[PDB]
Amino acid sequence: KSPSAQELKEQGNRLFVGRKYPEAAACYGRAITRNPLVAVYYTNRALCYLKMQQHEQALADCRRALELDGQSVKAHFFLGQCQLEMESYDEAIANLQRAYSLAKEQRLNFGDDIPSALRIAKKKRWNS
Amino acid sequence: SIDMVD
Repeated sequence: KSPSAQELKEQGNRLFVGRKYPEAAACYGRAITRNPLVAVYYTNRALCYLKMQQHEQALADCRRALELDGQSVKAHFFLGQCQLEMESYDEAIANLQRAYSLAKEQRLNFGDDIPSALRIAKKKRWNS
Repeated sequence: SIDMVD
């Protein structure tokens, strides 16, 4: 009769991969209604807002996620990406470096994604 | 990739 938070997150994940970003973000919003203390729902929605060029909305969701999970690699990484697109280069680099440190501490492996993002951000700061 | 939902 009613979807669980997990059903809604799964539906949002499918819409995200399907390039339906506003629809995915709304699904994560419905998951948040059901369980508002889960940081992943906010970081997932932040990534949707990034793909929608809605940087202020993405930044707010990263901040919410960080209140719920201060160790979140993705909250720091997406926050850094947000700030990079808003030309806040020093803050972007700090958050990407923090994502690097947290990923190493948590033994996560994203390939060279985080160092590559750092190089991109430093080059953009210099080129601007 | 890190550029993905969880």
